[PDB]
Order: sequence, then C-alpha cells, then structure tokens
Amino acid sequence: ASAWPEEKNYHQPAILNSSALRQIAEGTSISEMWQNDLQPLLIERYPGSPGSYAARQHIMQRIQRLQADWVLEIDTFLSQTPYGYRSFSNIISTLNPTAKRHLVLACHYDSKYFSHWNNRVFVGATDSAVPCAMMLELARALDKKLLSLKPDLSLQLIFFDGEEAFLHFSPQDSLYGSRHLAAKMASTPHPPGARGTSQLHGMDLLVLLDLIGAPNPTFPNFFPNSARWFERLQAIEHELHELGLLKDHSLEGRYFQNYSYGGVIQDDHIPFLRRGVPVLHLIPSPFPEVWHTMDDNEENLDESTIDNLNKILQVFVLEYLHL
Ligand SMILES: [Zn+2]
Repeated sequence: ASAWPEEKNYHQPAILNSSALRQIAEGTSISEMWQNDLQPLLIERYPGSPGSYAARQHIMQRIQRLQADWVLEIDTFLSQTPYGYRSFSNIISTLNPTAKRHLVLACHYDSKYFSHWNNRVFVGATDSAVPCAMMLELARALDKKLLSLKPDLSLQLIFFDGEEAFLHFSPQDSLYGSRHLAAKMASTPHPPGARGTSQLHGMDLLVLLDLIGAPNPTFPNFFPNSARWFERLQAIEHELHELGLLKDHSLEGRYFQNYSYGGVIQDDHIPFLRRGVPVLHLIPSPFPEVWHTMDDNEENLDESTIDNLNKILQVFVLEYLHL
C-alpha cells in the first residue's frame, strides 16, 4: 500500500534566490499577455456559443505552440440545465500525464450568459478572461523551465466550462464543468494500472484563480489545509516587493493578507474540496465592484496588478515544482 498520496503533506518548496527572482520578474510580459492571450478571450463565450468554441481554440493553440510537452484533452459531456440538455467542454492541459502527482492551476473559461443590453455584451474580463490569460502567460513565460520536466510531480492546467449559472446560482445550475470533472477524476485510477488511488489522490493542490484583474484585490486565507501555501504567496509577494520587482505596490495594500474567511464561496473548487482535495482559492474578497455587470470589461482592468500577480504566481509554481 504506497503512501505516495501523502507526499503532498510534506512537500516543501525550493525557494528562489534574489537573482532567480529578478529573472522571473523580467521573463514575463504583461503587454504580450494582453495582446496575445487576453484580448482574443474578451468575447461573449457562454457554454455552447460560437465564442465558447473560439475561446477553446485560442486556449488550445496558445498552449500547442509552446515547447514543453503539454498533452491537451477536451472533456465533453452533457448536463441538464434550465434550458434543457446541453453540451459542455472542459479543457485540460497536462505535463507528464502519468506522473503520479500534479500541481493544478485552474480557472473557468465560460462567460456568464446575458442578453445583449443596450448593445452591450458581457465579456467577464476579470471573470475569468484574465485568469485564463494569466495561466497562458505562465505556460509561455516558464516554457523553457517546464520543458525540463519532459518528486514524481508535474503541472496541470484546467479551464472549466460552465462555472456560471445560466440563471442565478443554484446547486443544479452552476459548476457544470467542475462537478463533472471532479466526479470523473475521482473515479479514474491513477497512475494508470493503479488498484486503489484516483486522479484526485494525485492532485497535490488545486490553485483556482477567479475574479482577478480589478484594483486592490485582497485574497483571504480560506483553508487550514493549504494555509502554509498561502503563507508562501505572502512571502513571495513580500520578497518581490522588497526587491523592487513589483509595480505600484505597497505592503499596506498587499494582496495576500493575514485573514481567514469562514463562509463558503461557491466556485469550481467546491466539488474538489468536498472530495478532500487541498485548495488554494485565489478569489478576492470583496469581489470586484464590476462583478456580473457589463462594466467587467478591459477598460476596468488594472494592468500593473495583473503583472504583479503573474510574477508572484510564476514564482510560486517554480518553487513548488523545484524548477
Ligand atoms: Zn461570474
């Protein structure tokens, strides 16, 4: 009976020194992300729409162009909705699919369905086009390091479809792609051939990004079983700050603050959390003021905050992976 699914409990980061921290800060490009990864996603893309198809193609092509050996899988399924049976497609991008353990970064790539209203279209810029582009930018910026992976531990990106309710949130109308994928992963032996362990035992940590891109986010430390990873984000933010590697940033207005939050936020981590996967939920509290309005658009995004968060997240992921 291997104890391998316990390794994530003892796993420690390999901390980057100052010079490596400067190298990561310099190797990410907020303007290249903006033009190449973000803008093509700033389109209507509710499930089943032609924009959901265009978003999925864009996400797959951006990953396919990279040197690291990503394996793309489209997980397509039917679910009942308030509009009847519909099809949804999660995107999963994995380095070393047979590696036993993965660090998982995730967001939702659908946009909430709304009728056009006075010629305005909801594009969910923070929710979650920006998280999607941050994951693509991280894949691009870290591509030479990730190529080296070609701890039996690697990296996986999930872009969930159907996170949003077609109406308002209810247990049967929301989290379509995550409820499906969590169930599918919990019932899939892993590594291949295993008798008793599932792809969920293999998920060291689910890092779910959502509602990112507004000014002054504050992420609370939601869960005791990922609290020590939340502390790593605080330490990385603090050290990048002290090195002069963040922009328009102060420690009084730091993003990763010392405070917990007792309540439940409904989001794509829920079906994983309820099956015992550790989650680091990178959603701010309070939500962006533009949340679920037509003003959640490109013009209300805060470029230097996204840039700073790309740096902190890329550093977190290298340190976790010992790269
Ligand atoms: Zn939303």
